[PDB]
Amino acid sequence: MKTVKHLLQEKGHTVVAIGPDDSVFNAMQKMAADNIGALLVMKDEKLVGILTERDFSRKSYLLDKPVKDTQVKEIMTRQVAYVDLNNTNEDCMALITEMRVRHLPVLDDGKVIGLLSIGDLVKDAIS
Amino acid sequence: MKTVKHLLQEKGHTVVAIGPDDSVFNAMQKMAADNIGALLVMKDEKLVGILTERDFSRKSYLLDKPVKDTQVKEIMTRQVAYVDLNNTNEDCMALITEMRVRHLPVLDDGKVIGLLSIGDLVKDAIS
Ligand SMILES: NC(=O)c1ccc[n+]([C@@H]2O[C@H](COP(=O)([O-])OP(=O)(O)OC[C@H]3O[C@@H](n4cnc5c(N)ncnc54)[C@H](O)[C@@H]3O)[C@@H](O)[C@H]2O)c1
Ligand SMILES: NC(=O)c1ccc[n+]([C@@H]2O[C@H](COP(=O)([O-])OP(=O)(O)OC[C@H]3O[C@@H](n4cnc5c(N)ncnc54)[C@H](O)[C@@H]3O)[C@@H](O)[C@H]2O)c1
Ligand SMILES: [Br-]
Ligand SMILES: [Br-]
Ligand SMILES: [Br-]
Ligand SMILES: [Br-]
Ligand SMILES: [Br-]
Ligand SMILES: [Br-]
Ligand SMILES: [Br-]
Ligand SMILES: [Br-]
Ligand SMILES: [Br-]
Ligand SMILES: [Br-]
Ligand SMILES: [Br-]
Ligand SMILES: [Br-]
Ligand SMILES: [Br-]
Ligand SMILES: [Br-]
Ligand SMILES: [Br-]
Ligand SMILES: [Br-]
Ligand SMILES: [Br-]
Ligand SMILES: [Br-]
Ligand SMILES: [Br-]
Ligand SMILES: [Br-]
Ligand SMILES: [Br-]
Repeated sequence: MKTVKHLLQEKGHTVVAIGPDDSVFNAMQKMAADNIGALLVMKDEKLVGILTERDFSRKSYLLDKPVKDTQVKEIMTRQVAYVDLNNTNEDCMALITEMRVRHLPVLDDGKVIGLLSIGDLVKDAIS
Repeated sequence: MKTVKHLLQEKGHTVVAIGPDDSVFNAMQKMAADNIGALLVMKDEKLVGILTERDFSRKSYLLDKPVKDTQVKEIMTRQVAYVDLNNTNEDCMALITEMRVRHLPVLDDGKVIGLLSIGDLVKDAIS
């Protein structure tokens, strides 16, 4: 049994973010640049959503508008499931599997301090 | 250690496919309807590619054409890692982690008989 604190230590404390009013083009370019599949959507230090590859895959082409003309807020997930430092690997795997989400932001006392994904949990398990 | 055959028994042998000449619009509608993130791209028995949410997210908007004018073959992954009934859950995962692919078609004697994803492996791990 491993804590989220320790899972984050293994993985790193990078938080890659974007603003809700930025373009989906810029968002998808940023995911490509970092080879990631999610962005924390931050406004005035508030986590207002998460933008994922699934959000893009499901929503973007259904808008009668190009990606440069769509804002992140239009397609982001607004209800964000997250974990805290005292949650465990068991908790993460259950949330990922049963909620069917690939990313779990990590929140500490009001601050987004990291992100864990399904790939992190797989990597930790096989290491 | 578990066999791929065992894993596929748990998962079931459903294969959701699309043809290479079909439109990306139709492909993404099909992923949405089935709540999946990949389609196997077949020409008769031949696995010619896999179209994934990541293909869509990385490639689609960069093309010099709209999605309804784009064919699956234009953005699908042609180089498709796969497992067979000689493989194990360990092989799966290692390959998922090392190659950064979330889906593995399962073949037996040269025929696509199913698909295993990162979510299937994680679900098996917490079973
Ligand atoms: N070889 C490795 O070290 C390793 C690590 C992670 C994932 N993977 C593989 O890559 C593929 C995709 O991974 P995934 O489904 O986990 O999703 P993903 O592509 O979003 O995750 C990749 C990595 O980026 C991190 N990440 C994603 N969004 C982030 C954000 N906004 N801020 C900070 N970090 C962020 C994750 O924590 C993970 O470490 C899978 O096939 C997986 O198995 C491999
Ligand atoms: N609770 C569950 O039974 C369960 C099972 C699998 C995945 N998940 C979760 O759902 C989310 C998405 O899953 P994922 O990242 O593994 O990718 P995914 O959405 O593509 O996979 C979802 C399911 O569909 C199947 N699938 C995908 N493409 C298929 C195809 N073309 N033909 C036949 N079957 C296909 C997979 O094998 C998997 O069982 C993740 O959060 C994951 O942890 C939950
Ligand atoms: Br770090
Ligand atoms: Br950032
Ligand atoms: Br903004
Ligand atoms: Br907002
Ligand atoms: Br996603
Ligand atoms: Br832009
Ligand atoms: Br939402
Ligand atoms: Br997701
Ligand atoms: Br077995
Ligand atoms: Br089908
Ligand atoms: Br076709
Ligand atoms: Br082809
Ligand atoms: Br056949
Ligand atoms: Br063949
Ligand atoms: Br994918
Ligand atoms: Br991919
Ligand atoms: Br053309
Ligand atoms: Br391309
Ligand atoms: Br390719
Ligand atoms: Br690795
Ligand atoms: Br075989």
